Amino acid sequence: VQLVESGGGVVQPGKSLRLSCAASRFSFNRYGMHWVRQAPGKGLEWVAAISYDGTDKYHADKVWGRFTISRDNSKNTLYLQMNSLRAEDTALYYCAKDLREDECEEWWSDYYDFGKQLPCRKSRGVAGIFDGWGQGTMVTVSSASTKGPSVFPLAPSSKSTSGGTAALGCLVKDYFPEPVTVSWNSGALTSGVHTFPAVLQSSGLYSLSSVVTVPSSSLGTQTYICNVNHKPSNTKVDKRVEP
Amino acid sequence: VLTQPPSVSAAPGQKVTISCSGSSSNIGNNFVSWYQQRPGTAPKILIYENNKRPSETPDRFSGSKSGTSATLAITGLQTADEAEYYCATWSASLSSARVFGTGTRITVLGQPKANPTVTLFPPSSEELQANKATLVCLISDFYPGAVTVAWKADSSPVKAGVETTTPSKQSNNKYAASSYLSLTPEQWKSHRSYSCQVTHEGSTVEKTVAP
Repeated sequence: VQLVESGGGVVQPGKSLRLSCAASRFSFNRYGMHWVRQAPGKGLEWVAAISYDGTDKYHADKVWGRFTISRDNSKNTLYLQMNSLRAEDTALYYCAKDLREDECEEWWSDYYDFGKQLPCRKSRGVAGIFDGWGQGTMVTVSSASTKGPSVFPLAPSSKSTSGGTAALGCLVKDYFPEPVTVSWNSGALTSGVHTFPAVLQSSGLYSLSSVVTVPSSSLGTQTYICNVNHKPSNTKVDKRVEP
Repeated sequence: VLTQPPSVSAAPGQKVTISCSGSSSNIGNNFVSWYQQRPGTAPKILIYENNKRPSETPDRFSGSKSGTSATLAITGLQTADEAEYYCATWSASLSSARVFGTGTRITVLGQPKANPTVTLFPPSSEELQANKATLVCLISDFYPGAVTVAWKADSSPVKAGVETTTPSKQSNNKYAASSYLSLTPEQWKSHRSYSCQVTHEGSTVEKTVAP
């Protein structure tokens, strides 16, 4: 089974976007098709589904009347019209084949309309379990642009001290794009330093924090400064952390 | 609601099981299927309709089910099994969910399990005058790399305003992660405490802070 998603990119909230999926190496018009998404890097989330003939459609509540699924059996393509996008929709969108080979068991008794064809009344239906998967197309939704970080101190205190050692750090919040360099005391302090990887928030802005462990006896006599540098916004900050 | 353990691990060649619990609205009356998502690639079908094996699904994998809980079973655990596993339930013709699992990360142990060391920072006074509140949970030195972070106000579970990173590999071949809880100064000084609870391999570490 081959499936190739396409039509993803960067867009602001409120705008729309049309996803496409090219299916091959299986009788496309006999199987229902699913759309599912996966944010980096949370769990899977089912979005929508459509039957083999395209008469029955399904949508999750989060996406209802905002997203709409369709297909073109003539061109072996699946579509997902995404209107009024939100940052909550930021994810990698997979298309997936349904395992069930569907068939029409009961027809209507009048043509339509015009075109002279008979619509199916009753079918086996979608199973609905996802046999084959595509590589997925990535979709980002945020009005986030270049922006400098706000640096707040993570002060030491009893709750951050254990066994004579104290924990202190800096919070680098809401910046874009990537990356940021964080050092301590202009590079003089390297031991006990731990800079965690940033988190990509729903707003599309990054945030991280650098923490260092030091002797609590050095507090009051030794000065600690976190040197943050975010070159894209040309911001260079050295924040002194104190109790 | 398909709750499912974040981490499952064992020595090489050992048998392993993954649980998949929920309510009666999902599998109280329906079917459950399993999927394997390996790092850097798309999910594959592993097992469908409780206990059916595709052709290219090794016989070491087997599925089971009872009540509102499904169970995947893996034998002869090996490197090829290291991946993310999801259970799923499509009772769509009526209701939703309609949902996938959490889910589980399989790992072949190269060293003893290491439970995480957690440190929780409260909002800085500098931030609170900017009319913002942000708690910071720092999770470090745990193995295998998969944890569950749950935030608490008093004892209420809170899920709104939480941002958690995926685990990253440290230089010492262990893992690290961080969780942020965005809050308003009102909510912050309203409750008598806020807690950061981290579950890992059945064990749980907890830290708390307050104004």
